[PDB]
Amino acid sequence: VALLSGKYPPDLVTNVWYADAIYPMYADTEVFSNLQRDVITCEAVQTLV
Amino acid sequence: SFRVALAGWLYNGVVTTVIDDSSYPKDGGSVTSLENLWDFFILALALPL
Amino acid sequence: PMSTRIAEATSAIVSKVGLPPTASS
Repeated sequence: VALLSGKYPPDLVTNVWYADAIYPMYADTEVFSNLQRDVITCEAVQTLV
Repeated sequence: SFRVALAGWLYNGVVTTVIDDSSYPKDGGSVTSLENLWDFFILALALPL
Repeated sequence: PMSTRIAEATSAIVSKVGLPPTASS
């Protein structure tokens, strides 16, 4: 059903749509804090061994 | 804004005058649309002062 | 007057831009 039935907004532009949609989720810090977390994860196993 | 733009010509090194963020188009602008053409017009006439 | 009372009913019946749509709107 999802393959056979799909439509667009009636007059859309596919750069305005994305410059509006992708914008608010690029003020997060979890994508950096996981990089902080992987340091502790990698150093703890070296301290253990 | 017009008289402050004229007064800013004297104090070039201390203060600089720019057009606001909100006077630009939404995101990009899409020449397809009509309102952003007039936005471009207003901006391109305001900028040389 | 009735001239205003009918106009308010016409405005109550007949009620509610050219831009590319965004995900907010």
